[PDB]
This record gives sequence, C-alpha cells and structure tokens, in this order.
Amino acid sequence: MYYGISQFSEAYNKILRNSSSHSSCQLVIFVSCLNIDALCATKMLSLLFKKQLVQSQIVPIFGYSELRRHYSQLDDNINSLLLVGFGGVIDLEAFLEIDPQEYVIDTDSGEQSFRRDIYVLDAHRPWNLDNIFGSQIIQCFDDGTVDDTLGEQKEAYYKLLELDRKQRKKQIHEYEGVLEEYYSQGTTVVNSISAQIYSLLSAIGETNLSNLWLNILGTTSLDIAYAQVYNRLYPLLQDEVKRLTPSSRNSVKTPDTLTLNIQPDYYLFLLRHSSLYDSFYYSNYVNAKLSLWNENGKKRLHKMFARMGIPLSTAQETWLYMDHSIKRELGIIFDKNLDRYGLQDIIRDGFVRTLGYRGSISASEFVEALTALLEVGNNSAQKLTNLRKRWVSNFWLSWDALDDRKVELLNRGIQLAQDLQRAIFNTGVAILEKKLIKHLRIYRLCVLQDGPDLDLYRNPLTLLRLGNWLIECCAESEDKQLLPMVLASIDENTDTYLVAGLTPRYPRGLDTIHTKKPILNNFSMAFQQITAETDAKVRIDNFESSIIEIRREDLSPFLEKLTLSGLL
Amino acid sequence: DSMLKTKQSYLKLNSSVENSLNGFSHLFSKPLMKRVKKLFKNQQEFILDPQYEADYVIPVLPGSHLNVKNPLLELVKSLCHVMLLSKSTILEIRTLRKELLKIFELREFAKVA
Repeated sequence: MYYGISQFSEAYNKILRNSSSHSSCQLVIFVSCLNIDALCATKMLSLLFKKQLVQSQIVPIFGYSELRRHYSQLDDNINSLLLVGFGGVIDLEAFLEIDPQEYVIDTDSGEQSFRRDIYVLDAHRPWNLDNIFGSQIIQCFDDGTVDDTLGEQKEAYYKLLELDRKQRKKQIHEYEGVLEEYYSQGTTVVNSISAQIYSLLSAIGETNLSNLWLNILGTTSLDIAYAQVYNRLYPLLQDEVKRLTPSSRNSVKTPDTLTLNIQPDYYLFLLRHSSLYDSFYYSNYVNAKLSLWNENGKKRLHKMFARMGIPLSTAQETWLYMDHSIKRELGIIFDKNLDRYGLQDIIRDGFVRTLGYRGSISASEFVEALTALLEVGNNSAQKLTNLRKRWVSNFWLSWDALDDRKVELLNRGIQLAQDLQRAIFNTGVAILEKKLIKHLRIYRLCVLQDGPDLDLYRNPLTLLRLGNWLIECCAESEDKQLLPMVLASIDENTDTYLVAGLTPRYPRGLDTIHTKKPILNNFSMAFQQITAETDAKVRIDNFESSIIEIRREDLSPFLEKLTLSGLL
Repeated sequence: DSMLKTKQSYLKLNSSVENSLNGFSHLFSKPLMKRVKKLFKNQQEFILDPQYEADYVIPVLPGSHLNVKNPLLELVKSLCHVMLLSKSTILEIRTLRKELLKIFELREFAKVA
C-alpha cells in the first residue's frame, strides 16, 4: 500500500504544505476527459481547493501522448501533480522519464523529500508494482486493495529488488512467477474516484450536500458496466443521505430547498424528461429483456402497455403532463404487471434531487446528460488532433453542466442524450438485422464499414455506448455464451478504424457465485503485444486501454494476428 | 500462350464484335483465382511482419505519381487491364475482374479498383 483509506488526510495536508501559497499556482490537476467519475472527482477537488484558496490548474488530457507532452512542457516550479482517472497501470516514472535523483532535495536522518509529488488517483486495479511499491515520487491513493490482496506480490517484488546457487535461482523464478501471474490480468474497476475523494473529505470534514451529490453522480456513473461496484458502494451513499438531510422533514416546499431523496428510481431511460413509452423503448435493459430491435418487440411493448391499462396516448405523453392519476400509480401498476415480462429488475431505488421549484431529477438521468455533453457537446495526424481538441473542449461543457446556475445547459445535455440513444438504437437494429456480428470461438467481431451517422462512433464514449447496448442485448440471450466483443468504426477522413475491445457481463440482477467474480478485460495486453511486433501504425494512447486506432488496410491483418493471439 | 491456343483452336475449327478470342480466359481463370487467393493469404500473413518489407515495397520511378496501399491489388489491376485491352472479350474479362475483386472485398466499380 502507499496511501490507505485512513491516511488520505496525510496526503491532503502534504499537498497543502507543499503548494498552498497565494504567491503562485504550484498545483496542477491532470484530469482524464471522457470519464464522468474523473469529472466529478475533479469537481470535488476544485471546490475543496476553492474553499482553502489553493491556486490550481485543471488540464483535461485525452491520451497518454498528451500527458507526456504536457509533462515535458510542465515547469519545474509546479511541485504538486494530481493525475485523476489514469496513471495507475503504467510505469509512470519510466513513461515520463523520471529519475528520483533529479527531483530529490534534502536527502538528510532516515527520511527523504522530493521537489515534486505526483498523486495518481484512479480505480483500475492492475496497480503497477513499480508505482505502488518501488517509487517515492509517485504516490497512489489506494482504496485498501494493496494492503490486503498484494502481500504475496509485495514479498515477490521486494525479494527481487533486494537480490538484484541453484536454490537462489529456483526461488527467484518462483517469485518472478508470482509477479508474472499478477500481470497478464485484465483491467477492471473496483471503486469510484468520487467515493474515494468523498472519503478524504469526510476525513477533513468538508462534506456537504453538493459534495454528496457529486459523489452520487460519480458512483452512479459505474452502474452501467460495473454494477457490482455500484451495489457495493450504494449503502454508504444511502447512509450519507440520511446523515446529511436536515431534520425539518415534511416541511413546505420553498424556492431554496435542495432535497436529496432515496425514492423509487426505475431503471428506465430519462423517465422524467421523456415519455413513458420512450423510456421503456430506449432502455437498454428493456430492450435486452424484450428484444425490441426486431419487429415483434414493438408489439410486445404495446401489449405490455395495454396490459397495465395505460393508454398509448397517455403513455406517449411527456412525463410532466401525464395525468396525475396514472403518474401516482406507477409503483402499484409496475408491481402488478412487470414480473409477467421479466422486467422485475426495472423497479429500483435511486437518488432524486429537487432544487426548489425546478422539478425532480435522478442521478441516473444526470449522468446520461453529462455523458451526452461529453460526447456531442460541440492529412491523417492533424484532423485526429482536431478531434482530440473538440473532445477536450466538451469536458468543460460537461463541467459547467454541474453548476446549478446552468440548467439551460443540462437540458441541452438531456436533449443530446435522447438523440444519441436514438442513433444508438438505430445502429443497433441495423447491426442485428444484417447479422454483422461474426461469431467466433475467441471473440465476436463486429466492424462498422458503412451506414448513417457513422461519424458519431469515432468518439470512444459513443462507441462504448453502442457496445454496452450490444453487450446488454447479448447478455440476456441464454444461447449466446459469454465472449469478448470487438467494435470498429471506419473514420473516412483519416482512413483509420477505432477498435474497441469490450468485455462480456452477466445479466443484470443475476447474483451467483460466478457473478461475484468480476470479468476482466484482457484486450489491453493483447493489443500491446500485437503492436510491439509487426509494426502496423497502431495508436495505443487512450487511458481506456482496450481502444486503439488502426489504419484501414492494416485492420484485417491485425485481427488475424489477434485471432492467432491466445492472450485474451 | 492462352490467347495463342484459343486463336489456333478457332483457326482449326473454321478451316471487333467477335474475333478468334472468345474464351481464352477460361483456360487460366480458375488457376489465376486460386493463385490470387493464395497470394492474398500470404500477404495478409507477411504484410506487417518485418524482414518482408523488402518485398512489399513500391518502387520509386521517375513517372511514379500513385500511392499504393495494396500491392497485390495493383498487380491484379494491371493484369485485369491488360486483359481488358481486347474489345471482343470485354464481358468475360469483366466477370473475371469482378471475381478477383471479390477476394479483396472490393466492389467491381470501386474507384480504387
């Protein structure tokens, strides 16, 4: 372990001592864009440092190349660096060309001090042992995994470090085997950065309703792909909401009251900001459980609505103007008429925040709006950089959406979320009708070669959204065995693909012994190994490890070698 | 040689809209398609691997003005062109060219083809 849960306050105090000078701005926060959890964590840090008047700079970085370029550009005065959402799975001192002898001051006296401190803050579990164990400059905000599940790796790393006959060589190979089996592991996510920073705030005592709301947003960002993590962290948020809500309950509503509530939040898509029919129709879970992509699915949906006794005219009405008779009986109606179709998991408990008279909104809807703003908010090596520039710019739109004074931007985000879900649904029914997903014995490939609005999928977030749609659809099919999926999308302007190796997941709400063990995404190591040999102009720079940009002509040989690769 | 054999056969049988050459492609169509498939698989195996880039390199000549992404495609394009030179056998060579381009998953009338 490097920084446990109980000693986050030590890191915060170290940051304050090193860089809380009003003379200059010696603190720089590197945030990974295209990550809602990192966005909420950086918003928390921004508010916390605004309270203590610690001058700081927030830089959205898209890829590892940008991180390296910025660090090279980074001045030596800046003596505190925060990496939010990345950096925990690579040799940062090696990647950034860091040698501790050039950053050490006042070596003496069993202590050491350095002129610059890098605090990595992410949730991807393959901690690089040369970062968590063998470097003092790099300081990792651990969540308790290393101090409990890395004892063997700690011993193996230290023995090899200190040792630089037959028994000695045999034991070295035995220890080196322990390190090797630690690697060759898929990259998962166990915690949410927002929850970690909220734990730090609880240690410092700066918790309030806005920070709790940011924590809820960051945690709810994990419910789509890491539902086990969200279910693990949910009781803590539930306790915090009860702790922070004022005792003056059942009071009259006033234009100033902000209420965090735990009320039934059905697992539909933008239920409060769109019609009930559109909430069922465009839901990922409902689509998986009913197969609405085919023609018979719409008939099933209409039959369900008739069964509940909700007229289609009322069902398609906007949620605000739905008749108060139906809107107040949603719980009873869903209890009576959902287990018939297997949608019992739709009913759920979530967090809903109302700001005075501005109407309710749930964290699930809020994160969809934020994601939409990230995705569509606003010869070959140059236009791609223009895309990176636009993608960085969208981070600030999603950042400004968090402010309560910019609801006119959150509504635009909601509209963009509805449009993007519509486009995702159209492309999904186009893929599943033409049977574009080629089943294999290693990975179910799927390449998007032509169609409409194909420029949406050059963004990694939109491609992951489509992949999550497909994976949710496949997960509820019993015949289809679990298998990694690959999505690609040709970028005509740059003549390059965007391969996004995904991971399968068990059906939502299905809790078993094998469900408890998380599924690990093995595509990162496979991609890196394939790129190391057989130079193919592959661009592996995303913080999301399992996403690469490959030339149009080099895609097929790359996939051939990947098929020959048994790593994944 | 196939053209010569077809012309000899036509002359023996007898002794532009349609000349002596009308099925000269049938002599070597299948071997050519199989050879192209084998060459495509070999290329897909060795296109990216080093120690073979000395072979999959486009020569630089004074008249060079074309960017080549698939040298095998350039070879089949040249062969199909020299076969399409004949006016009488346009159709039977267009069919062969379409079959050859199906290997590359390229449309018959694609601009690159």
